[PDB]
Amino acid sequence: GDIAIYWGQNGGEGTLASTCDTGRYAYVIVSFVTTFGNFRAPVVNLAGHCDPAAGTCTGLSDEIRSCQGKDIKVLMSIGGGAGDYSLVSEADADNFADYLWNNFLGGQSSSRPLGDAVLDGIDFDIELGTTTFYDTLARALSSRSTQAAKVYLTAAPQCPHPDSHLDAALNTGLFDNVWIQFYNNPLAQCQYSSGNTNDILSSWNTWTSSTTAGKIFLGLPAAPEAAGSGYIPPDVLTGQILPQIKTSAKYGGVMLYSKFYDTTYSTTIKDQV
Ligand SMILES: [Cl-]
Ligand SMILES: [Cl-]
Ligand SMILES: [Mg+2]
Ligand SMILES: [Mg+2]
Ligand SMILES: [Mg+2]
Ligand SMILES: [Mg+2]
Ligand SMILES: [Mg+2]
Repeated sequence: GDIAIYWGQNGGEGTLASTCDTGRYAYVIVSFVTTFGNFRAPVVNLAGHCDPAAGTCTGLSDEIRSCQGKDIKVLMSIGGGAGDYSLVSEADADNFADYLWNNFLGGQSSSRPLGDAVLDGIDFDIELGTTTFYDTLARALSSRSTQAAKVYLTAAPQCPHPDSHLDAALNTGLFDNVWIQFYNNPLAQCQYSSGNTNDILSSWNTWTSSTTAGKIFLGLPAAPEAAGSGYIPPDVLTGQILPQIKTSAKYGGVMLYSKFYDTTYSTTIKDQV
């Protein structure tokens, strides 16, 4: 299996190039386009790494390419838990799809936030706001795919199933990878807690058997401080959870939030994923 990791929200986490150079990750998820909708100019935030609006992130394209030359997929994530977004109409979804196509993917723009590199796809991390028109958005982005240049689509729903914000989008059948967040939902009977692997194992079965995507990933916090709840000590993960979930036909690997908190976690579990 593969490890996917979020990057971009903590300037202390190392450069994107360094993250890829570790050799531990097959996907790096750049985060986030934090605000969007109602035809307004989106805001891109990468903490202290660089300032997209200032034009100082254009140097990131050499880092994106360094990742890609190592067969690592680099995705741009929309949303996140701290942002402010919603789509107001199908036309609004078309507007935002065009923005993403032209500014991050194989389209063209004179103000690409991260430079001339072509991101491998878009990660839907829709955690708040209204639930409407994300199916519209997914379909619009997928239609920009070419046989020469694939637009990957990935999604990060919360573990309660179905996910309120992403179910309609996921039901389009257009998503390649889904990394479910088995964290921050402590009362929902779907994530790990001390002495309880029953809920997460049951939720994993529900997700794998009810989703159209071809690859499903177990999304976890990389350290106790990376989330409010749900962190799994690595020996519990590798001893009690990975061997069972890896029997699923659609097991893709593990997703981690986030690079800042992953000083030892992926290193410890690498050969069991
Ligand atoms: Cl505006
Ligand atoms: Cl909850
Ligand atoms: Mg800067
Ligand atoms: Mg359903
Ligand atoms: Mg939440
Ligand atoms: Mg028991
Ligand atoms: Mg299964």
